[PDB]
Amino acid sequence: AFYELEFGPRTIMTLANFPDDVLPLLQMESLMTFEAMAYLRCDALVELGCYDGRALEIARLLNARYLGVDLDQRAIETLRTRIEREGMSDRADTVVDDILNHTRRGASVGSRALYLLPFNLLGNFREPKRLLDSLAERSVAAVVSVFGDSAEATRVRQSYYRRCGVQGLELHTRDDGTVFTGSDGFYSRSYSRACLHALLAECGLTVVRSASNLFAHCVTVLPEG
Amino acid sequence: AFYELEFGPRTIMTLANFPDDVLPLLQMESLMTFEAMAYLRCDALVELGCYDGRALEIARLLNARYLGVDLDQRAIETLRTRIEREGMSDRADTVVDDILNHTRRGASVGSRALYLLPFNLLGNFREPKRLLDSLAERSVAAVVSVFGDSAEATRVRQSYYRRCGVQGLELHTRDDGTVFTGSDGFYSRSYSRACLHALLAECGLTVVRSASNLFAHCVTVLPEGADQGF
Ligand SMILES: Nc1ncnc2c1ncn2[C@@H]1O[C@H](CSCC[C@H](N)C(=O)O)[C@@H](O)[C@H]1O
Ligand SMILES: Nc1ncnc2c1ncn2[C@@H]1O[C@H](CSCC[C@H](N)C(=O)O)[C@@H](O)[C@H]1O
Repeated sequence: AFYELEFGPRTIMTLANFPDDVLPLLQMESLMTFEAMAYLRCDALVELGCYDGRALEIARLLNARYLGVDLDQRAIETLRTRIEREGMSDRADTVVDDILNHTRRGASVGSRALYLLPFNLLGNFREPKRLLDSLAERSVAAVVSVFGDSAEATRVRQSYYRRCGVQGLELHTRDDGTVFTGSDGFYSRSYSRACLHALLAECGLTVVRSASNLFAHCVTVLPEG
Repeated sequence: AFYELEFGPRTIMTLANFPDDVLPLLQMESLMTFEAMAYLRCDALVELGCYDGRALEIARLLNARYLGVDLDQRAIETLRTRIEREGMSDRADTVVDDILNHTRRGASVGSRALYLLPFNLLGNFREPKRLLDSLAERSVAAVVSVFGDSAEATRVRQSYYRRCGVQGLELHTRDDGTVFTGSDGFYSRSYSRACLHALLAECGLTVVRSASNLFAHCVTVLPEGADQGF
């Protein structure tokens, strides 16, 4: 709903609106994704909500296939021009579509694809089970990066979302995370290590690696079967 | 000189001042450092120009030692608080000193230390051979990240330095790279694949892996005569 707005994806994904304490989250998920690709021998990387290809360099340096899924057409156009200039036109592609449409009805990318859900993508879903169930039913390994329920995490997010200029930004503290809502249909929540592992268990996704810094949690998961 | 100014490191290293085209450079530099440490069995990471510990997460995920060197007091204070809260007080450490001072007269970190020169740090040295010569003693390996001489790179750099707000920003075109100067005492040059490999060869640093995207070049080097054991 929110990311169907003209400058909805831009305002959220532009580095200009990023506090300095966001970078640790982005670095942790990058290294987790990179190593998960190598160990599980994933010849493809499917970044759900790629924007301008935030995980293209991972797929590039492993000489793996890439697919960037996002609703922002302007950001996907940057990624298309980037793929051409880098010379990955043969082993890189982009689609302008809802990530749930791709995961449900889309075609396979390579033989073994890793599905990245970067920068608290799972937090922007009210019923995230629908997305995690489509991954589980796809029989593909996945990486899930979310914000933490620490005091420092919530502070960085509050700053981060205010720079983006989310109309009617309201903080809602819960036991298993902190939820930020906006008048423009903006929804985003953080996760506790326990809640995230519990949610993934409910959707039949086994945790093999689990990294957690001050700001973020990142987990590599395998579908049961 | 420029980074001894109170808000010299702050303006250059604040994410808000980064174009979106810069993140690929940082990502490539991170993945190569992460993999170099693993392959070369480095038990310690020494990030020169760490700011707020920009490579701390690499040392964290490898269970390796960490030392952040930077002139910014406020940025090192953020790193100390982060090291404390993430429970790395026994593994991680920080110093507020000139990287050349540390590299010449500083104590070693662990048995096998990899020295990271991140985000075109080597570019901000008029006489970079001074910095490269000092690495031989205290390190078994090093990662050198640096901007490219490409048209797209110079465009991103011009955009990047303008957002940082460098006083009297001037572009000086060369065959080797592109030099950006400021009236603050700011200096920052890019390198060509050839000129970088040539400079590292002159200082006795052998290139092992060499990655290059549209904007940047990143190389893993070994000092000639250093230990290559486990
Ligand atoms: N249903 C959907 N289909 C496609 N892209 C989506 C999407 N939902 C989100 N995205 C994309 O996901 C990317 C990152 S979402 C970032 C979330 C934010 N950091 C937070 O804390 O909540 C954006 O570029 C956005 O366009
Ligand atoms: N001589 C020195 N001693 C200590 N830190 C230094 C230093 N020179 C630079 N630094 C630190 O190195 C960090 C990165 S410098 C980044 C260079 C910039 N990206 C460019 O393109 O030119 C800064 O935080 C700065 O404080």
